[PDB]
Order: sequence, then structure tokens, then C-alpha cells
Amino acid sequence: MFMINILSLIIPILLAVAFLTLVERKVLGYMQLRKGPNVVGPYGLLQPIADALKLVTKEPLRPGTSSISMFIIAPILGLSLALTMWVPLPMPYPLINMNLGVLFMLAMSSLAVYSILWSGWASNSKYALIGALRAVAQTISYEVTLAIILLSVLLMNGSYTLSTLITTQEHIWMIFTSWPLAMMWFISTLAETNRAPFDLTEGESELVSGFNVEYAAGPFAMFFMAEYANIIMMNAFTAILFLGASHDPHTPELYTINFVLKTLALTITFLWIRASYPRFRYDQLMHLLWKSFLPLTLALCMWHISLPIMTASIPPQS
Amino acid sequence: ASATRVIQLLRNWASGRDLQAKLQLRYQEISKRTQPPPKLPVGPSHKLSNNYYCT
Amino acid sequence: TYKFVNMREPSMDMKSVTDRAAQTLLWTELVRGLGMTLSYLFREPATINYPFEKGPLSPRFRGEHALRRYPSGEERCIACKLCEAVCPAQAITIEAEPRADGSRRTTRYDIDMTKCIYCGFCQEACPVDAIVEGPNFEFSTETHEELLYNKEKLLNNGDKWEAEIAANIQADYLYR
Amino acid sequence: MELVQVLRRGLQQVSGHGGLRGYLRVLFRANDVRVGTLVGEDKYGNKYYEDNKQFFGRHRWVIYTTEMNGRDTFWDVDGSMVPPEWHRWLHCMTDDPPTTKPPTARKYIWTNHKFNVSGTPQQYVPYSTTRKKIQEWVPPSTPYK
Amino acid sequence: RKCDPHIGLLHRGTEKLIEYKTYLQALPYFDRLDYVSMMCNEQAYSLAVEKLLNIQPPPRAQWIRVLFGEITRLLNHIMAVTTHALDIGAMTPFFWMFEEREKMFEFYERVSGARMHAAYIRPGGVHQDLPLGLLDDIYEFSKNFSFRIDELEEMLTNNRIWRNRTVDIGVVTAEDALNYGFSGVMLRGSGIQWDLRKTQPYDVYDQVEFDVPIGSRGDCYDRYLCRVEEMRQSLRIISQCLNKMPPGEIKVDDAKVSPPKRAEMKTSMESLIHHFKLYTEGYQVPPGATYTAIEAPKGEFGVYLVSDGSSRPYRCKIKAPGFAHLAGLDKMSKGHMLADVVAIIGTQDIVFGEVDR
Amino acid sequence: RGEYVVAKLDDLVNWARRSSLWPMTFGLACCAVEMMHMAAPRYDMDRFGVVFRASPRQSDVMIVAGTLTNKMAPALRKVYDQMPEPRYVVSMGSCANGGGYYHYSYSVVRGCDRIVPVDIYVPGCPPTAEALLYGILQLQRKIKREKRLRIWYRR
Amino acid sequence: MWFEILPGIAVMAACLFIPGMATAHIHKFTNGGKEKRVAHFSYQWNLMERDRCISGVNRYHVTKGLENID
Ligand SMILES: CCCCCCCCCCCCCCCCCC(=O)OC[C@H](COP(=O)([O-])OCC[N+](C)(C)C)OC(=O)CCCCCCCCCCCCCCCCC
Ligand code: SF4
Ligand code: SF4
Ligand code: SF4
Repeated sequence: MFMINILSLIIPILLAVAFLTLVERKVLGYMQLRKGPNVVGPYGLLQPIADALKLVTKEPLRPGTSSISMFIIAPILGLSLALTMWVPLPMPYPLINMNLGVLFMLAMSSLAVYSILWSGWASNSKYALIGALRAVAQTISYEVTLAIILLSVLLMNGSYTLSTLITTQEHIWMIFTSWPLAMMWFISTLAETNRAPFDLTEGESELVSGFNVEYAAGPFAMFFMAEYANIIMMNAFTAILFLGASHDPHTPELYTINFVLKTLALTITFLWIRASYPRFRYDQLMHLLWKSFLPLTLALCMWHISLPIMTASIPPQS
Repeated sequence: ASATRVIQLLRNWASGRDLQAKLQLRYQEISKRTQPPPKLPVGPSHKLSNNYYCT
Repeated sequence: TYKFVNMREPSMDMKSVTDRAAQTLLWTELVRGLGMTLSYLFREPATINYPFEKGPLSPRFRGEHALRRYPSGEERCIACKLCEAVCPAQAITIEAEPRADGSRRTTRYDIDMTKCIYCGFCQEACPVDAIVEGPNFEFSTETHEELLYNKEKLLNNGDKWEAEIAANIQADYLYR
Repeated sequence: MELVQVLRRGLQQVSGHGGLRGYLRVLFRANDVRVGTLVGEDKYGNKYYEDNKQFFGRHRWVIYTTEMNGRDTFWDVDGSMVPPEWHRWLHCMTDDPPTTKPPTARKYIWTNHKFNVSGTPQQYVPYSTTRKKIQEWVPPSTPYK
Repeated sequence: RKCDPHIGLLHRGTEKLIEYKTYLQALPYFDRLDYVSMMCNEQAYSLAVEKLLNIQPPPRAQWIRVLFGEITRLLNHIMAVTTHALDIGAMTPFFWMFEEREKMFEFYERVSGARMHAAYIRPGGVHQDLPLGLLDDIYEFSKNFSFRIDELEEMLTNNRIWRNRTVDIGVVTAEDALNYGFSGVMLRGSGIQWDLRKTQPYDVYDQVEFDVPIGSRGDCYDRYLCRVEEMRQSLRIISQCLNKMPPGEIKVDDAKVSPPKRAEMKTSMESLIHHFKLYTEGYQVPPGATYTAIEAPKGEFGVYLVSDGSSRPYRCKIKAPGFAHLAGLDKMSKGHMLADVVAIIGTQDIVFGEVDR
Repeated sequence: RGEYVVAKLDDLVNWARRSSLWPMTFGLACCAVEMMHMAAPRYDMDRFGVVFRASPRQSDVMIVAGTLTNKMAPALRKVYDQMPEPRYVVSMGSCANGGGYYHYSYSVVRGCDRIVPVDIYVPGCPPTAEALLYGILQLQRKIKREKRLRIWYRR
Repeated sequence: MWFEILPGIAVMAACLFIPGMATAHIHKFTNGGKEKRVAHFSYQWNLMERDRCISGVNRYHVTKGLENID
């Protein structure tokens, strides 16, 4: 009966990912005083279908210098890990109840760089290769901050079991206990997914296409769908560690909508953040992390690792 | 500009600055596209006398 | 007179340092950047929908050319030739022969539409304002040839756009 | 309290659009669901509207006819379909709709305004309208001396 | 370490085509010379030509000339900062304030009849008069304009990541900027005290109060504050000029250099002959050479036209503000990252239509 | 029958093609500034499902605008060839259309059509944002009156 | 106005609502009314083997109360 849930999980993400592009384009439009796509169907709702299959029906040129095997592998693994990434989400009852689910989340988040690296190298372009190693060096540099912040956060949870988050974050949002790490976690997310102001990996007027470079209908759509698949979920991870909701077993629907709205509102801010702020330079993008975030990250981890022992409030791992 | 007062407070507070009285785009203050006929003046040398070009 | 734009001494009290320390730590000038973005979202967009609406123009607009004619019906173009001597792209081309009666009307008036710049000079040049620039600006095409105008196409524009430019010049000649 | 009249306008929008079918027609064909006063109607079916409250640019608008000069048009909205007399008021070049002040009567004015004809058999093709030069010779008709 | 560009992607005839046209036919060249600020170019060319003819424009015509000259001054600084925002990553700011540019463009359409390439400033005064109500439209826009530039100001100035990407990122010292041909704002942001508006008050500039925005060290940030302050000062030059419009004329009363009024054209022969000859060969400018520069809203814009005692120019080399300010790029980018180069351009104003003379 | 099937499929494909026309705006001169008035809050360019896109690999219509010199000519053709199928180039302005007022210049190629197969000729100097938007709408209808599947079906 | 955004997020939220709703309901349906008993440790696993063995129908989510014992 089970392939049901996999399909009932996967296809909604693709549909949610696709309509984020609409939501992004329209939000940005109103952000910078515009209307956005509104002529292709009612309020542009059919536009996502218009461009998507368009990005499947336009000719997919293979660059002459490109290595076909890697040029195909990079979108495949970039897309594949994002879909598998959604399986342990503690959304009411998680599909995959991996007791180490948070490690599972980080393990797959450390392989999207290969999708960045190979696609940059496979294109075999000077513009691609400087975009690639720069892009990969940015994202794995934010790995250490990404890993430690969680280690501070779940240290009060009890384990890395994602479903346990709803039990720990029952009476209050966990943001009220780790809000110094809140924006610290949140800001690091845009670094990983490469969204403005941390949008050095695209740079439409600077990197023209960034790590996507010479990608068109076909592999590009996967990358665009992949990049807009990670954005939707880092909300869900944020909306699970941080702000959550009750999970009354009699009405699992109550947890659904409440969780969904938070994962919607946060995605707006992701889209909202890109609107205002300028775009980072690489030196500062690395300077902010290694020098303005790491010392802060280490200190909070010490505080969050001694606080439960100080107050005799260690969490139960079971 | 036409929004309700409550949402006007929202954008007013989010900006902290009076966006209602000095809203960006035009409204019923511009000069009517129909205008009275003009009667442009004459130049500084439109005199029928003592006005030789040599002067 | 002059006015300094950058020089400024930051106050160096504990409250001032805390203010600046908070500003860097708890991002307030950053959030202000977000603060007035929402004010822009919750605002009416200025998006003119097209062709349903139209951005305003003036009775002086310069666009598609259209050679007019007298109220009796006769062509205003006298072959006075002045429009060429002023046409700074040399787009127009006028050559005339004595008509059957004798009144000279140009046997060829071919504004190379992809040559001119819509000066208004040709309008300002004509002593009988034969050549005008109609308010139309939506006359794109797909073949480069259809841009290349001629005497007949000019006359058709004059007969098609006739009421508008007659009204526009009627309400604008006083300024001229 | 401020919410109810806003939704009242939203429901009044369907009332002013002649039912749900009319609402969906304008929402798809025009993508502008707005109720405005009928200022005038030209000789093709183009229905013109005006709303003072709307800001400059949305002050006056038009939903085009479904048919004019042969071209069937329901998803074929174009800007060259506006007749010249209404081209003034619609572009807000003058606050005087043609239905109020009609164009000065002339014999040579086109009775039917034409849309953009490019890309179709009746499009335009340039040509030299001068007569000729260098008139040639002509001999009697039996050849070789 | 080394940064020399290669231009000519928009090199065009300009001066070469000018010699075969008359002065009036040469006016559209300056309108299209730079593709950003149109009216201020005709300010230079008309000023240079009227200088050669020893004909001064009527006082009113100067007042419209300055009014639209500063309206275009408002046009220029808007795109330089907002394109810098587009470069620096802020896409929201250039959409907001640019809607305001549609209002001045609408003003351009009302007066000249064209949306951007007005061809309005002519030798011997402005070509045509303002429509009845254009002054009111300026005030309605100007009333809310500072409100819009504050919206630019808040999010594009104190933004922590805008500040660092504009502070210290490229700087020129005093004598170095002076000796690189930098002029106008480029020196003013580097601390040099100089401005063509006041030191050489061309046109009616000696009757309007404004403050030049001299600044600190002179990095990307320094001239950025200078530019926005220029817009605020340009707003007063508008406001002072808006309530000072005198009841005068638009053209000189010398039909030999100014086309006669159309009403008198079809009635008086002297008008008809003068209109005929002026529209066939134009006025003959007395021989000589003259380099006259005005404060462009980008830099020092001068035309060194030489008159052969004919109805056409002989050579009309331009002092392009973009040209001389592109000359400084090599020293301007000593020791900076590759991603900075676009911002290094952004603090300056390099419109590829104007740099090529 | 089969003819109706391919006609519906032809309708569906061109509906996408006449919707997501991501443009290569390759303007160089004062035709370029007036185009942003078509990417304006006044007239939205994004409202017709089209967004100004970099990376010519993913682009459909190339908006060429501004005067075209000989120096730019080699660079314009190479990017055009890099542009994927389908690709349409819209000549904007008098200069790009036939050379314009910079016609007889020694360093201007008369019109972009001499280098690239122009699909839409938008006249203007500058073409007002409405006028060039009208050309985009004209190109949109051109995609509608396309018979790609019909030709393949009736080959 | 800004409310035209809501239809864009409407099919967002509803579509994003269903994976959580589904993976709960089939979880309810598969596990005989109750939810899928989760074995994070060996205790909760060799537990279910006792229930699966004792049901007689080889289904863990089948309960046998006091009516079962003799
Ligand atoms: C008993 C109490 C124990 C704990 C007490 C802890 C101390 C008190 C609290 C301190 C503040 C919290 C921790 C530090 C946070 C800032 C870290 C840092 O380095 O900041 C300065 C850093 C660096 O600033 P800087 O570089 O100008 O200065 C730092 C010093 N130097 C120059 C030497 C590096 O700047 C930023 O972080 C700016 C923002 C970058 C990201 C851009 C997007 C921002 C989006 C904001 C809106 C959305 C917010 C969402 C919030 C979450 C929602 C769920
Ligand atoms: S259009 Fe006017 S100026 Fe030109 S030749 Fe004819 S009459 Fe003379
Ligand atoms: S308006 Fe056009 S056609 Fe007339 S003279 Fe000027 S450039 Fe030539
Ligand atoms: S066609 Fe006209 S507006 Fe366009 S670049 Fe050439 S001169 Fe400028």
C-alpha cells in the first residue's frame, strides 16, 4: 500500500516547488512595486505549468567541451538527494522515522555540493570553473556553523530523532530558548541554498548564471527545481527545531496546517529577504562566517552544553 | 490610496513615515488634459519702430 | 556654498556604544531595510495593463508619419522640399513633376521609417504642415520592407489618422 | 468593520459584470475585473470605461470588441484595434470622449479603422512610385537589316 | 593589478557625421550622444553655439533651460545609484524610484513631444513653450519626490552590506583625481572644492541657491552620499526655479538664428524667407573655435566645436565626462577583487554611449 | 482523427512558447534605457510571464537595441548562435532596424537584419515602452499562428 | 492589490498540506485505526514481534485483550 505515500509525498513537493517560482516572482514584484505574472491564467496560476513544460520542450543543447556523463550526473544527484531529503520530516507522523534523522538531514545536505562541483567542472568553461570552486568553498564553509548550531539546538531535545522535536517544543517555541542561535541558524540557511543576499552562486548580473552556467531546458529545470526544493524544506527544518505546533493525535490535521503555515510564512521571508538587501561579496561572505559567526557559534555551544547541567534540565533521550 | 485605514497603519508603522499624504503615483490633482488656449507673448524685438537689425 | 556629506563623529558613551553594538548584533538598520519593503508590498501597484489601458501622452506626441490634406481634399504636400534640408537622418525623399493641371504634388515621398528619429523637425519645417507625426506608435512589423514607407502609405496614414492629428494640431498650433 | 465593505465591492464586482459568466469572461479575456461607467461605444463593439477614483493610467480603459474588420478576436487583444477618434481619449491625450464631441466631418476619413495588418496577405509592401526614366528605342518588326 | 578596457562597441560617427550636417541638424547628435541624460547635452551644444553667435537667449528661456536641465539632473543620479544597487544586489530599489522617472519622462513628452529624446534645447532659446499646467505637474511630483528618495535612502545607504561594499572599496587622492581629468562630482566626492554650477555660473545659475556635496576620503560610499545630496539640492533648484518662471519668451527675437513663429510664418515674407533659409542651410556661425563646458549630471561635459564661417561645423570634439572618468579606471582599481570592478564602475558613471567621445 | 490531435498538441506547445519568452535584451544605446520602461512598475515585463534572463543558454527572444557598430558585430553573432532553439530576435529602434540616423556612418552596419534573421521590427527612436511592448505582443501572436506540428504531421 | 498573491500560495499551502495529511491517514489505515507504532530502540521492536506473534493473523496492529485469555 506504501508506494502511495512516496508518490503522495514526492509529487506535492514538485508542485510546491514549482509554485514557489510563481510565489517568488509575484512576491518580489509587489516587493519592488510590481504585479508579477498575472496574464497567464487567473492570477498567473497556470504560468508555472507554462514555463515548466516549456523548460522540457525547448532544445537541450549539449556543450561541445562538456562531459556528458557528469553533465547528466550532477542534476540527477542534485535532484535525487533533495527528494530523499524530505523522507524523515516529522510532519505529523514522519514517513521515515530514522532515530538519527537530523544526521540524515545533514548527510544529504553535504552531497549537494557534488551537484555544484561536477556541473561547474563538467561544463568545462572558464566562467563555470571559477564559479564552481568558489560556490563549493562557500557552502562547505557554512557546514561547520550549520552543524554546530543544531548540536546546540537538539542538545536540549534529547537525541537526533526528528519526531521528538514536537515533544520538547510543546509548551513554548524553542526559539524562545535559543533565539541567539535562531537567526544564526536562519542566516546560515541562505548561505547553503545560495539565496540573496548570499546569492553569489547565481549572480545574474555578476556570475550571469553562477554554478548553473550553461544549463537550459532539461538539466537546468532540475537545478532550478532542486534549488527551489531546498528552499521550501529548510523552512520545515526551521519550522521543526524552531517554531512548531501541537500534535494532538486525535486530529493530526491540526499539526498539518499549523506546520504548513509556518513553512509558508518563512518561505515568504526567504523570498522577501532577496528583495531588499544587496548581494554579498565573497571575502565578506567568508569573513562574516569564519570571524563573525564562528566565535559566536562556539560560545553559544558552550553555553547551550553547560546550561542543562547547570540547571539540571538534561533532556530524556528515549 | 483606497486601502482601509488598518492596513494603512500597517504600512505607515512599517515605514514610520507618512506615505498616505505623499503617496507615489498620481491622482485627482494633476492639471486637466484639456487646457485653455494659450496666448504666448511677443519677443524682445517685436517692435514695429526704431528696431533696425543693425541695432 | 557647500555641505559635508560623510564627516561625522560617533558618540562615545556607554549608551552610544551599546547602541552601535546592538545595531551590529541585533540587526536594526538591516530590519529597517526590511521594514519599508512591506510598506511597498502593501501598496497599490502602478502596473498599467495593456492594450486595455494606456500610459498618458500629450497633444504634441511624435510618432507614425501621416501626410494630411486640405478640407476640400487636396494634398497639403507642396513639394516645398524643405523637410529634406532639415531631416538630419535624410530619411525622407521628395521628387515632383508638374501634375496634369500643373499643381506640383510629389511623385515620390518615401520616408524611410527605419531611418528617421521622429524629430519633429520635418513638422516644424513644412510651411503647410503637410507631413505630421501621428500619435500612433504601435506600428511594428516583421519584414524590414514594410517599414520602408512611400507616398501612398503616407497618404493612407493621413486618411486613417485624420481626426486625431487634426484635433491635436488644432489644440497645439497656438504654442507653435 | 472595514473588511465587510471590501468584500462587498468584491461581490459587487460580479453583480456589475452581468453574472458569473460575464465575470469569468473579463477575468480571462481582459484580466482586469473592474466596474466602470460606460463613457461611450464606437462603431466596432469596443466598450470604453472610465473611473475617476482609479489613479492616472487606470483612469480610462477599454475591453475590445469580439469582432472587427473580419479578424475574430477573443484571445487576440491588440493595441492597433482602437479607432483614431477614441485613440485620443483612451491615451488620455484629451478629456473629451468621441461620443461627446465627434470628429470634424471630412469626406476622405476612413470609415473603418484597420488593425495592424503585418504578417497577413493584406500587409504592406514598398515600391517605387516614380514613373520611369530613359525611354528606349523601338524599330519596325522584321529582324536583321 | 592592471585594468585597461577595450571600447568601441558603441563607437559611432558623431563628429564625423556632424561636419556634413548643419548646426540644427547636429542638435539630435547630442541628444543621442549619451543615452542616459539627454537634456543636459543640448545645454552644452546650444550654449556653445549661442556663444559663437554672440546672441543671448531671452531670460525666460534660460529659466526653462535650467528647470529641465535639473530635471534631467534628477534623472541621472537616480540610475547611477540604483544600477549600483542592481550590481550590489539590491533589486528592489531600482524598481521603486524608477517609477518616478516615468513622471519626468511624462513631463518630457508634454513639452517636446518625445518621451526621452526631447530635442528641446535649441540655439537661441528653447524651441517651444511649456503647456498650460506643466508647472503644476512638476510641483505635484516634486512634493513627493524627497519621500521617494528617502525610500532609496533608508534601504540603500545604511544597509550594513551596502556600506562595506561601498566604503574603502577604491579611492583616489586629491592630486591624483585632479590630474586624471576627473571633474564634476568625481572630484567633489574626493574632497576637491570645485563645481561648474557656481564657479562658472553658465545660464541663469547665478540666481539660484544650492550646496555642492563635497565629501570625505572619496570611496564608492563617499560619492554615493554626494550623489543623493545632489538630488536633494537639485530639488531646491527645481523649487527655486518653479516659482521664479518669468513672463518672458522662449526664443531669441533674431529670426536669422531662430525660426519665426508659425503664425507669422504664413503671414510675413521676412518670416517665410528666414524660415526657408534657416530650414535649408541654417544660420551661418562666425568663424572661430570655442570649448564651452557645463556641469553634466555625470561630469564635465564640453564641446570644442570649430566654426569655418559657414552654415555647418568643421570639427566638434566633445569633452565626454564618461571618457575622462573612464581614463582613471587603471589607478582607480589598484588592488581590489574581481567582483569589485562592477562596483568600481558603479561609483563612477560610465555610459557606453557617451565614453566614445 | 489525427489532424485534431496534432492541432491540440500544437496549441499547447505554442501556448507555453508565447508565454515564457525569457529575453536576451542585447541593447547597447538609448534604445536600452527606454526598454526598462517596459520592464517598469508602470508597464510590467514580468506580468506577461517573461523575466529578463541572463545566461544566454536559457533564453528565447533576443531583444537587440541601440546602434550596432562593426566592432560589436562579431560578438553579436556568436551570442546569437549560442542561443537555443527556438530563438527570435526583435530589432528595436531606428538604429538597430535599418541603421537609423547613424546610417551612412563608416562604423555602423545598416540594420541588425544584415547579421541576424530579425523576426520583429519595432520602429522608434526611442520606441516608446508601449510601442515595444506592442511588438512583444505582436511576437506573442506570431507564436500562436505557428504550425510546427502540422508541418511535421503533413511532411 | 496584494491579495492576488494569496491564490499563488493557496495552491502552495493546500498542496504542501497533503503530504503530512496523507502520511498520517494511510498510517492510520495501515495500522488498524491506531498510528504506526515506532521502534526507536530494540525494546519497541521485539515488543511488536510479540504482538505480531500473538495476533495469530501475523499483524502487529491487532489487539487481544482480556477476552483473549482463558
Ligand atoms: C544569558 C544569556 C546568554 C546568551 C546571550 C547571547 C548574547 C546576546 C545576543 C546576541 C545576538 C545574537 C547572537 C549573534 C547574532 C548575530 C551574529 C553576527 O555576527 O551578526 C553580525 C554580523 C556581522 O556584522 P559586521 O561584520 O558589520 O560586524 C561584526 C564585526 N566584524 C566587523 C569584525 C566582523 O552581521 C550580520 O549577521 C548581518 C546580517 C547578515 C545576514 C543578512 C540577512 C539578515 C536577515 C535579517 C532578517 C531576518 C531575521 C530572522 C531571524 C530568525 C527567525 C526565525
Ligand atoms: S511635406 Fe511639406 S515640407 Fe515636405 S516637400 Fe511636402 S510641402 Fe514641402
Ligand atoms: S521627424 Fe523624422 S522624418 Fe521628419 S525630418 Fe525629423 S527625422 Fe526626418
Ligand atoms: S534607434 Fe534612436 S533611440 Fe535607438 S539607439 Fe539609435 S538613435 Fe538611440
